Parts: sequence; C-alpha cells; structure tokens
Amino acid sequence: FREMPGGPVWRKHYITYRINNYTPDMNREDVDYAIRKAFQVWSNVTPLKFSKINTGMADILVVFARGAHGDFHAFDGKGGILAHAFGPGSGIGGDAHFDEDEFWTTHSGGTNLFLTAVHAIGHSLGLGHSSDPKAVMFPTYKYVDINTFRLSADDIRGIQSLYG
Ligand SMILES: CCCCCCCCCCCCCC(=O)OC[C@H](COP(=O)(O)OCC[N+](C)(C)C)OC(=O)CCCCCCCCCCCCC
Ligand SMILES: CCCCCCCCCCCCCC(=O)OC[C@H](COP(=O)(O)OCC[N+](C)(C)C)OC(=O)CCCCCCCCCCCCC
Ligand SMILES: CCCCCCCCCCCCCC(=O)OC[C@H](COP(=O)(O)OCC[N+](C)(C)C)OC(=O)CCCCCCCCCCCCC
Ligand SMILES: CCCCCCCCCCCCCC(=O)OC[C@H](COP(=O)(O)OCC[N+](C)(C)C)OC(=O)CCCCCCCCCCCCC
Ligand SMILES: CCCCCCCCCCCCCC(=O)OC[C@H](COP(=O)(O)OCC[N+](C)(C)C)OC(=O)CCCCCCCCCCCCC
Ligand SMILES: CCCCCCCCCCCCCC(=O)OC[C@H](COP(=O)(O)OCC[N+](C)(C)C)OC(=O)CCCCCCCCCCCCC
Ligand SMILES: CCCCCCCCCCCCCC(=O)OC[C@H](COP(=O)(O)OCC[N+](C)(C)C)OC(=O)CCCCCCCCCCCCC
Ligand SMILES: CCCCCCCCCCCCCC(=O)OC[C@H](COP(=O)(O)OCC[N+](C)(C)C)OC(=O)CCCCCCCCCCCCC
Ligand SMILES: CCCCCCCCCCCCCC(=O)OC[C@H](COP(=O)(O)OCC[N+](C)(C)C)OC(=O)CCCCCCCCCCCCC
Ligand SMILES: CCCCCCCCCCCCCC(=O)OC[C@H](COP(=O)(O)OCC[N+](C)(C)C)OC(=O)CCCCCCCCCCCCC
Ligand SMILES: CCCCCCCCCCCCCC(=O)OC[C@H](COP(=O)(O)OCC[N+](C)(C)C)OC(=O)CCCCCCCCCCCCC
Ligand SMILES: CCCCCCCCCCCCCC(=O)OC[C@H](COP(=O)(O)OCC[N+](C)(C)C)OC(=O)CCCCCCCCCCCCC
Ligand SMILES: CCCCCCCCCCCCCC(=O)OC[C@H](COP(=O)(O)OCC[N+](C)(C)C)OC(=O)CCCCCCCCCCCCC
Ligand SMILES: [Ca+2]
Ligand SMILES: [Ca+2]
Ligand SMILES: [Ca+2]
Ligand SMILES: [Zn+2]
Ligand SMILES: [Zn+2]
Repeated sequence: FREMPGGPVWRKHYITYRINNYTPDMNREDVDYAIRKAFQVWSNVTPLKFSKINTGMADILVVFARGAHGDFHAFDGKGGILAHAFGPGSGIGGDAHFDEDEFWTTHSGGTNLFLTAVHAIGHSLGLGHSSDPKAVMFPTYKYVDINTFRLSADDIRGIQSLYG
C-alpha cells in the first residue's frame, strides 16, 4: 500500500502550483524547468493537469525552508531527509517541502532536486510512502537524472487507486 486514510483524493482535475521561493543553490530557471517536468511525468500516469502560477492560491505549494517557517525549527541537516512533504486528510497537508540545508542541484555532484520533487508532488496528491525498494515514492535517495528517470509500478498503481 502507499495511500493515506482520511480523505486523500483532491477532487480536482486541474491542479495549479506556486513556487513560493527558490533555493539559490541552482538557477531559478533550472528549478522551474525541473519542477515543471516533475509535475508532468506524474501527469503521464494521472488524469490531472498542472499549471504554474506566480500569484494566488496554490494546491501544491513548492517551499524551501530552513529555520523559522512553521515546520520544525531544527531538523536533520545536510543529507538525510531531503524533502518531507505531507498529504491531505487530517486537516492540514498537500504541499511539497524541501529542506534548504541541502546543496540542491540537478547535477551529479549535489542533491538532485528532481526525483525527490516527483515524490513530493506524489505525497501531496494524497499518498504517504511506498514499501517497494524500486519506487520513486520510496523514502531512500540514490542518484538518477532527468533523462534516466522512471516511475515504477507502485507509484503508478497507488495514485490510480485514488485517481483512476
Ligand atoms: C574500484 C573499487 C570501487 C569501490 C567503490 C565503492 C562505492 C563507493 C561509493 C563512493 C561514494 C560515497 C557516497 C557517500 O555515501 O557519501 C556519504 C557521506 C556524504 O553523503 P551526505 O548525505 O553528505 O552525508 C551527510 C551526513 N554527514 C554530514 C553526517 C556526513 O559522507 C560520509 O558518510 C563521511 C565518510 C568518511 C569521510 C572521511 C573523509 C576524510 C576524513 C578525514 C580523515 C582523517 C584521518 C586522519
Ligand atoms: C593532464 C590532463 C590531460 C587532460 C585531462 C582532462 C580530464 C577531464 C577534464 C574534463 C573537464 C570537463 C568540463 C568540466 O570542467 O566539468 C567540470 C565538472 C563541473 O560541472 P558543474 O559543476 O556543472 O560546473 C559548474 C559551473 N557552475 C558553478 C557555473 C554552476 O566537474 C568538476 O568540476 C569536479 C571534478 C571532481 C572529480 C572527482 C574525482 C574523484 C576521484 C575519487 C577517487 C577515490 C580514490 C580513493
Ligand atoms: C560502485 C559505485 C556504484 C554506483 C551505482 C550508481 C549510483 C547512482 C549513480 C551515481 C551518480 C551518477 C551520476 C551521473 O549520472 O553523472 C553523469 C554525468 C552528469 O550527468 P548530470 O550531472 O546529471 O548532468 C547534469 C546536467 N544538467 C545540470 C544540465 C541538468 O555525465 C556526464 O557528464 C557525461 C558527459 C558526456 C559528454 C559527451 C559529449 C559528446 C562527446 C561525443 C564523443 C564521441 C563522438 C564520436
Ligand atoms: C575515460 C576516458 C575519457 C572518457 C570521457 C570522459 C568525459 C567525462 C566528462 C565529465 C564532465 C563533468 C561531469 C561531472 O560534473 O562530474 C563531476 C561530479 C560533479 O562535480 P561537481 O558538481 O563540482 O561536484 C564536485 C565534488 N564531488 C566530486 C566530490 C561531488 O561529481 C560526482 O560526484 C559525479 C561522479 C559520477 C559521474 C562522473 C561522470 C564522469 C565520469 C568520468 C570517468 C573518467 C575515468 C574515471
Ligand atoms: C587520504 C585522502 C583524504 C581522504 C580521502 C577519502 C576519499 C574517499 C572518501 C569516501 C566517502 C566520502 C563521503 C562524501 O563526502 O561523499 C561525497 C559524495 C556524496 O555526497 P553528495 O555529493 O551529496 O552525493 C552526490 C554525488 N554522487 C551522486 C556521486 C553520489 O559523493 C562523491 O563525491 C562521489 C564521487 C565519485 C567519484 C568517481 C570518479 C568520478 C570522476 C569524475 C571526473 C570529472 C573531472 C571533470
Ligand atoms: C578518477 C577520475 C579523475 C578525473 C581527473 C580529471 C581532471 C580534471 C581537472 C580539470 C577540472 C577541474 C575541476 C575542479 O576544479 O574540481 C574541483 C572539485 C571541487 O572544488 P571546490 O571548490 O570544492 O568545488 C566548489 C563548488 N561546489 C562545492 C559547488 C562543487 O574537487 C573535488 O571535487 C575533489 C577532487 C579530488 C578528489 C580526491 C578525494 C579522494 C582523494 C584520494 C587520494 C589518494 C592518494 C593516493
Ligand atoms: C553497471 C552497474 C554499476 C553498479 C554496480 C553496483 C554493485 C553493487 C550492488 C549491491 C547490491 C547489494 C544488494 C541489493 O540488492 O541492494 C539493492 C538496493 C536495495 O534493495 P533493498 O531490498 O532495499 O535491499 C534491502 C536491504 N539492504 C539495503 C540492507 C541491503 O537497491 C539499490 O541498490 C538500488 C539500485 C538502483 C540501480 C542502481 C544501479 C545498478 C545497480 C545494479 C545491481 C544489480 C545487482 C543484481
Ligand atoms: C564493487 C566494486 C565495483 C566497481 C564498479 C566501478 C564503479 C565506479 C563507479 C563510478 C561512479 C561512482 C558514483 C557513486 O557516488 O556511487 C555511489 C553509490 C550511492 O549513490 P547515491 O546513493 O546517489 O549516493 C548519494 C549519497 N547517499 C548515499 C548518502 C544517499 O553507491 C552505492 O549505491 C553502493 C555501492 C556499493 C558497491 C559495493 C557493494 C558491496 C560489495 C561487497 C563485496 C566486495 C567484494 C570486493
Ligand atoms: C579510503 C579510500 C577508499 C574508499 C572506497 C569507497 C568507500 C566508501 C565507504 C562508504 C560507502 C557508501 C556508498 C553508498 O553510497 O552507499 C549507498 C547506500 C547507503 O547510503 P547511506 O545509507 O546514506 O550510507 C551512506 C554512507 N555512510 C554509512 C557512511 C553514511 O547503500 C546502497 O545503496 C546499498 C547497495 C550496497 C549495499 C552493500 C552491502 C555491503 C555489505 C555486504 C556484505 C556481504 C557479505 C557476504
Ligand atoms: C570511475 C571508474 C571508471 C568508470 C567508467 C564509467 C563511469 C560512469 C560515470 C557516469 C555514470 C552515468 C553513466 C550513464 O549515463 O548511465 C546511463 C546510461 C544511459 O544514460 P542515458 O540514457 O545516456 O542518458 C544519460 C544522461 N546523463 C549522462 C546526464 C546521466 O545507460 C543506461 O541507462 C542503461 C543502464 C545502466 C548502465 C550504466 C552504465 C552505462 C555505461 C557508461 C560508460 C559508457 C562508455 C561508452
Ligand atoms: C557533412 C559531412 C560530415 C560527416 C560526419 C557527419 C556526422 C556523423 C555522426 C553524426 C552523429 C550525430 C549524433 C546524434 O544524433 O545527435 C543527437 C542526439 C542528441 O539529442 P539530445 O537531445 O542531445 O539527446 C538527449 C539525450 N542525451 C543527451 C543523453 C543523448 O543523440 C542521440 O540521439 C544519440 C545517438 C547515438 C548513436 C549511436 C550509434 C552507435 C555508436 C557506436 C557504434 C559502434 C560501437 C562499437
Ligand atoms: C565515461 C562517460 C560516462 C557517461 C556515459 C554516457 C553514455 C553511456 C552509454 C550507455 C549505452 C547503453 C544504453 C543506451 O542506449 O544509452 C544511449 C545514450 C543516450 O540514450 P538516449 O538519451 O535515449 O538517446 C536516444 C537515442 N538512442 C536511443 C537511439 C540512442 O547514448 C548517448 O548519449 C551517446 C553519446 C555519444 C554518442 C556517439 C555516437 C557516435 C556516432 C559516430 C560514430 C563514428 C564511428 C566511431
Ligand atoms: C563496466 C565498468 C564499470 C561501469 C560502472 C558504472 C557505475 C555507474 C552506473 C550508473 C547507473 C545510473 C543510474 C541508472 O540509470 O540506473 C539504471 C538501472 C536502475 O535499476 P531500476 O531503476 O530498477 O531500472 C531497472 C531496469 N529496467 C529499466 C529494465 C526496469 O540499473 C540497471 O538496470 C542496470 C543493471 C546492471 C546489472 C549489472 C550486473 C552485473 C553484470 C556482470 C556480468 C559479468 C559477466 C562476465
Ligand atoms: Ca496546499
Ligand atoms: Ca536534510
Ligand atoms: Ca541550501
Ligand atoms: Zn513539513
Ligand atoms: Zn523517494
């Protein structure tokens, strides 16, 4: 299983997202592009349609935080847990969160924003985590790139339980 109890279906077909602030660890356009793609590779395996806004009410917020935000003032550090997003059902939740203490890249010698971003996009849509060691929605991080990315069966089949 991967799905969260409490009311996990968004009910919407059209998701609009808002990048609330950008890490300076890599270029804002490169962050935009990767976050673009990282919604869209989900869009391939879901009915949902994703559209950025710079201003207004977002479904999925994309937030970088370290320190004061409202979301654990001290936490983990450089490495460890890179994103810890939450999904709806318990009253609060459905946004993608990224610990700014990482050195965030899209490049081989830093923390890849992308595979973590796709898992954060998926947990926001109402899942929790996958158990299946090959899934993207799995918790552990190893390096894959934008070209060499795939979603796995449990990723696909978990969200089509909700949106299929
Ligand atoms: C041909 C045969 C090939 C065999 C290749 C086998 C596979 C090798 C994989 C190589 C890549 C390793 C990647 C790796 O796991 O990095 C681990 C971490 C960095 O990941 P990162 O998440 O930064 O760890 C963060 C946590 N931190 C700050 C507490 C360390 O960093 C560490 O855990 C620290 C590791 C010890 C570093 C010690 C460096 C020198 C320290 C000074 C020693 C002084 C002695 C006098
Ligand atoms: C006598 C010379 C003959 C000719 C030799 C040519 C050798 C190959 C040179 C090729 C150079 C290719 C172009 C190049 O400079 O790429 C460099 C990359 C960095 O790419 P990237 O960081 O994206 O560039 C960043 C630029 N920035 C800051 C504006 C965003 O990468 C780096 O800068 C990092 C280099 C790190 C290498 C680490 C090696 C690990 C060895 C581990 C062994 C363990 C033994 C215990
Ligand atoms: C024991 C250890 C076990 C490890 C198991 C694996 C663990 C997971 C993988 C470890 C990390 C692998 C990282 C990796 O994929 O590095 C590949 C690099 C760089 O890819 P990457 O840094 O993602 O590219 C970033 C590009 N960006 C910012 C524009 C999005 O690739 C290159 O930079 C290659 C560049 C090739 C340029 C060739 C250009 C054309 C030359 C044509 C020459 C022949 C003509 C006939
Ligand atoms: C063999 C005859 C020559 C054949 C053609 C060779 C062409 C290779 C083109 C290299 C283009 C540069 C790619 C690149 O950025 O590699 C370095 C990455 C990032 O450097 P940078 O992001 O500054 O990170 C540096 C610090 N570090 C290494 C401790 C994490 O640092 C890493 O952590 C990534 C390591 C995995 C991917 C490495 C891709 C280059 C393989 C080169 C193998 C040469 C023989 C050992
Ligand atoms: C006695 C001397 C002083 C002590 C030296 C000790 C040397 C061995 C220490 C091993 C443990 C090091 C812990 C460490 O900091 O890990 C550094 C990173 C891991 O953290 P991080 O950069 O977050 O992982 C990203 C890089 N990735 C995808 C390659 C895993 O991962 C990497 O940096 C791995 C780099 C792999 C190198 C393979 C060869 C790549 C050559 C590329 C050539 C391009 C030239 C332009
Ligand atoms: C095996 C393939 C070898 C390939 C050789 C290719 C030669 C190409 C030279 C021309 C390119 C030079 C690129 C360069 O300056 O790379 C520097 C890197 C990082 O310098 P650094 O200022 O830390 O990078 C700053 C920016 N950052 C953190 C965002 C990446 O430096 C590093 O990332 C570390 C490089 C040395 C790693 C050695 C660690 C283990 C030493 C084990 C020694 C055993 C003694 C027997
Ligand atoms: C050309 C190949 C370059 C690299 C050669 C690497 C050689 C080292 C292989 C080490 C295998 C150790 C055992 C193994 O199956 O670990 C697979 C992991 C986790 O599956 P998982 O059930 O999480 O393992 C659970 C327990 N654990 C972590 C304590 C071992 O999951 C992963 O490690 C994910 C790997 C995703 C693909 C990484 C790159 C290709 C590795 C292919 C190894 C095929 C071995 C049959
Ligand atoms: C065994 C030697 C084969 C040599 C093949 C030649 C390989 C040269 C590859 C060059 C590129 C190396 C890049 C490298 O960074 O690979 C590191 C990976 C982990 O990738 P990744 O998880 O992204 O590292 C990011 C930081 N992390 C760990 C904190 C999350 O590392 C892994 O995922 C684990 C690799 C373990 C390999 C050794 C497996 C156990 C061997 C036991 C039997 C030993 C008999 C001698
Ligand atoms: C001194 C200069 C030379 C140094 C040469 C390189 C040595 C580097 C030492 C550290 C190697 C870490 C490589 C790596 O990225 O592992 C990836 C993951 C675990 O990542 P993670 O859990 O973050 O561990 C990072 C390293 N640590 C513990 C120091 C913080 O794990 C995997 O992806 C799992 C696949 C490999 C599992 C291997 C199982 C090994 C035990 C097998 C015993 C078999 C007996 C029959
Ligand atoms: C340091 C000791 C010497 C080690 C020499 C080799 C060093 C490798 C460092 C680079 C690691 C990434 C290599 C690579 O691209 O792996 C995946 C390839 C095709 O990926 P691809 O579809 O080409 O797009 C690659 C995008 N890129 C470079 C930004 C990651 O292929 C696959 O997707 C198929 C399954 C995985 C195979 C991984 C190994 C590919 C062979 C790389 C060497 C090619 C030499 C002609
Ligand atoms: C006017 C007189 C001139 C006479 C010389 C003419 C030029 C002849 C050679 C031309 C080669 C052109 C290559 C090619 O099609 O380039 C385009 C694409 C790149 O599109 P691009 O968007 O960069 O691909 C994205 C992914 N990436 C970067 C990982 C590949 O790249 C591809 O799609 C990859 C192409 C791979 C081809 C592999 C063919 C086999 C090579 C090894 C054969 C022998 C092995 C023993
Ligand atoms: C140390 C370096 C580490 C990094 C290594 C990166 C490449 C690893 C190769 C692994 C090969 C096996 C898997 C594979 O299909 O990878 C293909 C990659 C990129 O694939 P992909 O992005 O799908 O390319 C699409 C088009 N396709 C499928 C027809 C090639 O193919 C490439 O991107 C090829 C790039 C160089 C192509 C050279 C073609 C030369 C044509 C002219 C030949 C004249 C006679 C020599
Ligand atoms: C050759 C000199 C050293 C070169 C070492 C290069 C080290 C760096 C490797 C870079 C890997 C880059 C990341 C990557 O693209 O991972 C690709 C996959 C990931 O496993 P997965 O994500 O589960 O996708 C599995 C395959 N699929 C598409 C059919 C479902 O992984 C794979 O599918 C690859 C599986 C490779 C199995 C290799 C097992 C050993 C073969 C030994 C045979 C010796 C016979 C004498
Ligand atoms: Ca929200
Ligand atoms: Ca962390
Ligand atoms: Ca940072
Ligand atoms: Zn949080
Ligand atoms: Zn994951």
